[PDB]
Amino acid sequence: AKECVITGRKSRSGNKRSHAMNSSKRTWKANLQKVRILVNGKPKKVWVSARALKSGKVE
Amino acid sequence: MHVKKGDKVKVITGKDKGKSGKVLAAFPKKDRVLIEGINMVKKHTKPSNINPQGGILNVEAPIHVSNVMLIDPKTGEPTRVGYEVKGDKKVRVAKKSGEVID
RNA sequence: ACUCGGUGAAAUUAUAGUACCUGUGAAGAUGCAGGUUACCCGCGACAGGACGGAAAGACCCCGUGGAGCUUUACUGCAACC
RNA sequence: UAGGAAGAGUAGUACUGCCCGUACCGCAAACCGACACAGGUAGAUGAGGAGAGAAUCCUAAGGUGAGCGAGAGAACUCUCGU
RNA sequence: AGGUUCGUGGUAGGAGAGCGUUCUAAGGGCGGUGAAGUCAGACCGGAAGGACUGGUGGAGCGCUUAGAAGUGAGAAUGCCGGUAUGAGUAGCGAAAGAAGGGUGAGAAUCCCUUCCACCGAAUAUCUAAGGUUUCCUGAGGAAGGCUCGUCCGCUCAGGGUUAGUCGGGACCUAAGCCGAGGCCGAUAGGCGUAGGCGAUGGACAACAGGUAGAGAUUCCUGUACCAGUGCUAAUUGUUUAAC
RNA sequence: GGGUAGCGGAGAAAUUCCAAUCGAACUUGGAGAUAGCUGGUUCUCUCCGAAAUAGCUUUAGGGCUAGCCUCGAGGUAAAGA
RNA sequence: GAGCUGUACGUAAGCGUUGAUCCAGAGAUUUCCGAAUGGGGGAACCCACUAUCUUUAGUCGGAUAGUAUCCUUACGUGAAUACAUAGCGUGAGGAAGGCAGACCCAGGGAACUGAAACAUCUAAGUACCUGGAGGAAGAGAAAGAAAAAUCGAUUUCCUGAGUAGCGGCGAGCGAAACGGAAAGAGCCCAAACCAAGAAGCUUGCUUCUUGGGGUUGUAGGACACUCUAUACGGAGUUACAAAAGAAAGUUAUAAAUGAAGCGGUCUGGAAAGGCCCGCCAAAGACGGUAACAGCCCGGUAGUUGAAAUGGCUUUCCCUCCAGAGUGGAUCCUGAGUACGACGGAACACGUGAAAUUCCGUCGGAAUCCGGGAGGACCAUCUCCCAAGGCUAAAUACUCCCUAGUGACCGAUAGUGAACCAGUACCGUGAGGGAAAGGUGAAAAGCACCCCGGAAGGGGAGUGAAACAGUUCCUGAAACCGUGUGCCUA
Ligand SMILES: [Mg+2]
Ligand SMILES: [Mg+2]
Ligand SMILES: [Mg+2]
Ligand SMILES: [Mg+2]
Ligand SMILES: [Mg+2]
Ligand SMILES: [Mg+2]
Ligand SMILES: [Mg+2]
Ligand SMILES: [Mg+2]
Ligand SMILES: [Mg+2]
Ligand SMILES: [Mg+2]
Ligand SMILES: [Mg+2]
Ligand SMILES: [Mg+2]
Ligand SMILES: [Mg+2]
Ligand SMILES: [Mg+2]
Ligand SMILES: [Mg+2]
Ligand SMILES: [Mg+2]
Ligand SMILES: [Mg+2]
Ligand SMILES: [Mg+2]
Ligand SMILES: [Mg+2]
Ligand SMILES: [Mg+2]
Ligand SMILES: [Mg+2]
Ligand SMILES: [Mg+2]
Ligand SMILES: [Mg+2]
Ligand SMILES: [Mg+2]
Ligand SMILES: [Mg+2]
Ligand SMILES: [Mg+2]
Ligand SMILES: [Mg+2]
Ligand SMILES: [Mg+2]
Ligand SMILES: [Mg+2]
Ligand SMILES: [Mg+2]
Ligand SMILES: [Mg+2]
Ligand SMILES: [Mg+2]
Ligand SMILES: [Mg+2]
Ligand SMILES: [Mg+2]
Ligand SMILES: [Mg+2]
Ligand SMILES: [Mg+2]
Ligand SMILES: [Mg+2]
Ligand SMILES: [Mg+2]
Ligand SMILES: [Mg+2]
Ligand SMILES: [Mg+2]
Ligand SMILES: [Mg+2]
Ligand SMILES: [Mg+2]
Ligand SMILES: [Mg+2]
Ligand SMILES: [Mg+2]
Ligand SMILES: [Mg+2]
Ligand SMILES: [Mg+2]
Ligand SMILES: [Mg+2]
Ligand SMILES: [Mg+2]
Ligand SMILES: [Mg+2]
Ligand SMILES: [Mg+2]
Ligand SMILES: [Mg+2]
Ligand SMILES: [Mg+2]
Ligand SMILES: [Mg+2]
Ligand SMILES: [Mg+2]
Ligand SMILES: [Mg+2]
Ligand SMILES: [Mg+2]
Ligand SMILES: [Mg+2]
Ligand SMILES: [Mg+2]
Ligand SMILES: [Mg+2]
Ligand SMILES: [Mg+2]
Ligand SMILES: [Mg+2]
Ligand SMILES: [Mg+2]
Ligand SMILES: [Mg+2]
Ligand SMILES: [Mg+2]
Ligand SMILES: [Mg+2]
Ligand SMILES: [Mg+2]
Ligand SMILES: [Mg+2]
Ligand SMILES: [Mg+2]
Ligand SMILES: [Mg+2]
Ligand SMILES: [Mg+2]
Ligand SMILES: [Mg+2]
Ligand SMILES: [Mg+2]
Ligand SMILES: [Mg+2]
Ligand SMILES: [Mg+2]
Ligand SMILES: [Mg+2]
Ligand SMILES: [Mg+2]
Ligand SMILES: [Mg+2]
Ligand SMILES: [Mg+2]
Ligand SMILES: [Mg+2]
Ligand SMILES: [Mg+2]
Ligand SMILES: [Mg+2]
Ligand SMILES: [Mg+2]
Ligand SMILES: [Mg+2]
Ligand SMILES: [Mg+2]
Ligand SMILES: [Mg+2]
Ligand SMILES: [Mg+2]
Ligand SMILES: [Mg+2]
Ligand SMILES: [Mg+2]
Repeated sequence: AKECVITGRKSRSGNKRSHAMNSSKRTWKANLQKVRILVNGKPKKVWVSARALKSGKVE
Repeated sequence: MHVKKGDKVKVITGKDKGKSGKVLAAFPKKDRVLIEGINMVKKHTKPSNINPQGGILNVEAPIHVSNVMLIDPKTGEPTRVGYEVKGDKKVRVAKKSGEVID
């Protein structure tokens, strides 16, 4: 449920590496901001990524 | 089975080979037949409500149905049997004399 | 505990007709050698030996075995700035 | 009190009142300990003499004689007395 | 095929030739006038091994040439089963019994009587938990009971538990638990509001007797109480409004 | 009657307890983990028949190449004792 | 088509040719728990509310139906707050849970081990957990493979090849195209434009919906004109639009018919065996029957059969349909996208001279005089047209049903389980997990007598056999006894 409501990007896993190439597990998160938009004829607060926010949505 | 209660029987094999008798009972589940005067056994029976005195009772025992052949009511010899639907009923037919046993 | 009547296990066990002394031997022998003793079968007692039983020595060393702990051993990770 | 309300109480009579547990053991041979096992198991009651006493010794009501015996009276071992 | 000469101890190990077991294919056989298996013999081959004869057994099995393998055990503190030795040995789990009658095939051990002994803030009487028919009656004695047993918490067959008031629900809540929407989070989920469950606590109406196989504040006998309902008989009230 | 669960909990602190188990519970799975170590490895006869050394090795009771055994095949201006 | 009321004996009481028991298709009934759904709960229990009806003199009692939560939708009521929204209520649709310990797609993701130590690497994107499925899934109609010449969507198999490469360049990991086969199938959008409506008023305009048109690289389409065509013809529920209804055939789920020796004789308890004679065969499969059966029984080859229900295939019905050409003003051809930096992952490819694909974060194009690839990159050439979607077959697996097969096991074997087995038993629990087949052809399962309380024996009887007597075919060894030939204090 912690994900963007437009272009629903969320966290994904991957590796953290050191010099000497030791490998460990980590995640990458999206920068979702809690913003008030019109999901219907009504406004509400939702998670929206900052990428989906630079052209098109109405705050 | 091929042999019914109330039929006439010729015994084809066994200790009583060559004898004839009548069917007193039939046991199709276990495939045996009871025939009068055939295969007599002696039972040692204690006194009981049935058989008040008890003793060595000489009675009959079943034999296998394959040791048996039907006797033609007219020709009087053991025959294999066929089946012919004559009228509204399927009847048994002697396969030597070509006649109806029933 | 012992004797009598009732009931009735276990650890152990290569097969055994299973003496002593001096010697020999994987260097401490009931069983090997040379001698010395010794009729056959038990019952009540005692522990010198069977390197007696039990537990693939915890000591000691070895294995490019393991685990717990430490730090200014190495390489990392969380967390924080 | 807010509210609901044309019926209400009184006396006498007669009738109505569901589901589950209920046997038996329970300081024990019936529970927890592999056992008809010298262990463990909450609470109520718990008499008399002598006594401060629920200590101690002998008894009441009540409950028991313990699921191998008999006979000898050695060593030794245990628990006791001089 | 026959000679001549030289050889023939052996661990790790190399090389060769074979024996036996189960199954398949073809050929050819045996067998209720007795197969395999099993038992016993003084037979044969250089070994692994192979026959013959007799007893038991009661229905299948060899031989030849090939082929294919779950292919041969004395040891693994091997796995499973059976049976020994120790040995008529250790033990028989705290304690006071005796005699006389009875029953019975059988009595130290079961029943009855008398005397003796032990506990007695218990080894007595209730009652929660837990057990789940062990409770009663009539039969029984293979096994169980550390001995015996005619007995039993054992075996068999029939029985036995009765509530408006006792304890619990239909009443209440504590700790804690669950939790509509909600908040949080790769998934799974975590937390939490309204609400609801949850006694070990709060509230709430019955006592005394009798009951000889087994239930009793439950059944029965006397005398009660709590909550309701109908039917009678009087009283009273009607929208400034009994209740 | 309830709560805390193993990369965890609880501890008036002893490495103390978490179902007779605790320097890290129990169960199932990865899994027939790995074991240069110890034990075991089943019928017969015929011919031949060793080594316990060198070098290197995180090597030293392990390995590799050479040395020493066995089976087969070759060539002679016959090389062996 | 003659018996039947199961295992399972028996007693009792009954039923069947006025056709039972039995077999196959289709119906009816189907307590309580469990997603469990009126509320609660310690599994199979407890306690309700609302309507309609019923019983009683009335409380007491009884019957039927409805009553969970969430998502979508229609209608109605409705706050702070004026309009309105949130909220609340009713109705209509949908979901929930299980599993075949298999097969496949996705999210997350070990360690032991190997490297004769070990950290990069390996094991391995494995085990495992979680979510979605389907009878298959996934992939799929070129911004492709290539290279003096071309091919023409995916998938699977054989080769290429242990090659080219990757790699503390160690241990190890390891392709692809060409070539040969199985199977084969192609299509819908978005946008230019047309037509209609509606909202904003961007105020005579844009922007929302519906319908038509159109989907491609020799560029294609819109747009202009020619030709034909509105069912003449064509297609279809497996993609290409979607829902029905008939008839014929076939097949599956019970069945029917079906040849030939009672042949003689020997042994025997019994003949299917031995000896001597016959016969059938589109039938000499298999099993049973007192021992080894083509001719005794059930059957077998061949030939037939279906009231009812299911499947499949054809035909009808039904339904739906514009496709060629010539031009090159103007217009359209998928934007926070492609790409780039930084950090990671997937590619056989470990950052490397690293193309290609994906994720997070920032920056950020062109648009036919355009864009991408050909293993850094530039120029030339060649091939192609991304940022939307659908698609059968060839491929994977087996809890099941039907018919069979085996130089597979034969009771310590084969499943843990040939037997009332996931049982007995052990554990608080998750969980672990046995032993145990054989009378006889037929119960003919020992009447009667004797010793004994019984158990157990000795006779008698049955049977081929009782030394087959209800742990019962055979019946080895250990181990325990009785008797005796030779030896021994
Ligand atoms: Mg890695
Ligand atoms: Mg962002
Ligand atoms: Mg931004
Ligand atoms: Mg004695
Ligand atoms: Mg004794
Ligand atoms: Mg001597
Ligand atoms: Mg002696
Ligand atoms: Mg070493
Ligand atoms: Mg340790
Ligand atoms: Mg009730
Ligand atoms: Mg009741
Ligand atoms: Mg009591
Ligand atoms: Mg005093
Ligand atoms: Mg005292
Ligand atoms: Mg007294
Ligand atoms: Mg050979
Ligand atoms: Mg042999
Ligand atoms: Mg043969
Ligand atoms: Mg033998
Ligand atoms: Mg023998
Ligand atoms: Mg012998
Ligand atoms: Mg015999
Ligand atoms: Mg071979
Ligand atoms: Mg084999
Ligand atoms: Mg084997
Ligand atoms: Mg051996
Ligand atoms: Mg072992
Ligand atoms: Mg052993
Ligand atoms: Mg046994
Ligand atoms: Mg054993
Ligand atoms: Mg013993
Ligand atoms: Mg007495
Ligand atoms: Mg009982
Ligand atoms: Mg006993
Ligand atoms: Mg005893
Ligand atoms: Mg008696
Ligand atoms: Mg009893
Ligand atoms: Mg009550
Ligand atoms: Mg309540
Ligand atoms: Mg009360
Ligand atoms: Mg009244
Ligand atoms: Mg742990
Ligand atoms: Mg301490
Ligand atoms: Mg400790
Ligand atoms: Mg019903
Ligand atoms: Mg439920
Ligand atoms: Mg519920
Ligand atoms: Mg109940
Ligand atoms: Mg009513
Ligand atoms: Mg509304
Ligand atoms: Mg308003
Ligand atoms: Mg599902
Ligand atoms: Mg499924
Ligand atoms: Mg890893
Ligand atoms: Mg990997
Ligand atoms: Mg790998
Ligand atoms: Mg799954
Ligand atoms: Mg499906
Ligand atoms: Mg398919
Ligand atoms: Mg698909
Ligand atoms: Mg194509
Ligand atoms: Mg295309
Ligand atoms: Mg083409
Ligand atoms: Mg194929
Ligand atoms: Mg269209
Ligand atoms: Mg055109
Ligand atoms: Mg004849
Ligand atoms: Mg005879
Ligand atoms: Mg014959
Ligand atoms: Mg045939
Ligand atoms: Mg046959
Ligand atoms: Mg015949
Ligand atoms: Mg653009
Ligand atoms: Mg490029
Ligand atoms: Mg790049
Ligand atoms: Mg290329
Ligand atoms: Mg191309
Ligand atoms: Mg697709
Ligand atoms: Mg056997
Ligand atoms: Mg039998
Ligand atoms: Mg039999
Ligand atoms: Mg007597
Ligand atoms: Mg008798
Ligand atoms: Mg015998
Ligand atoms: Mg026998
Ligand atoms: Mg014997
Ligand atoms: Mg014997
Ligand atoms: Mg003798």
